[PDB]
Amino acid sequence: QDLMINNPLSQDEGSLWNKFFQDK
Amino acid sequence: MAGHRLVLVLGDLHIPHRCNSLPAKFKKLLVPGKIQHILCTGNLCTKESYDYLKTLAGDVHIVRGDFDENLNYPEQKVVTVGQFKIGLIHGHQVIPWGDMASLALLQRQFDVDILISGHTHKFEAFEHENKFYINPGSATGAYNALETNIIPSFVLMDIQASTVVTYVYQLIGDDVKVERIEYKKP
Repeated sequence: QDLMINNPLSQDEGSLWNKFFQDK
Repeated sequence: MAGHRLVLVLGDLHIPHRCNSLPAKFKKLLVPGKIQHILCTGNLCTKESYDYLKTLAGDVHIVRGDFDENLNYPEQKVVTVGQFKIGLIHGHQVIPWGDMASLALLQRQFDVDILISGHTHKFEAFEHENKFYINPGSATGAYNALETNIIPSFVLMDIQASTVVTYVYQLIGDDVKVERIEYKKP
């Protein structure tokens, strides 16, 4: 479980939060 | 990810007298349009840093640190975010610093689920007597009156329903390490 990817501020492409913010 | 509340928790910056800026790897994470609330433990110590926080979120809460120039900041605050009542104090009032019984009394007096404090420049995130205690550390790695080699850190709370997921960000040289701690209200 890589918390660099899985955190709400992640800048990683694979991040679900990152995906969430992208939608605007 | 809709219906979450993201709360930045940071403090003990000590800009500009001890440090000039947050670390670059932290500023890359701290971007506008993500965080809903900021709970700052104080020791900014000047308006420049306040203005910086306002760029990250509109809703900025600060309590008075021992070194803050702005004597209008309150000594302590209690806020409600989601299901959680959250207390905030800088923590120089607690002697010895971080003292558990002292903090647990503040928790009772404030009547809070989560107590946030600072001053030690050491991160904390732990459960005691079914309440949650946070210290974000110093976001700049500023020295304190006892300690010189401080790891920069800040915290982000992800609040949803009766759970808070607390993320701790630490700068180890110049690589970021993230930890996650979950708390569920009893």
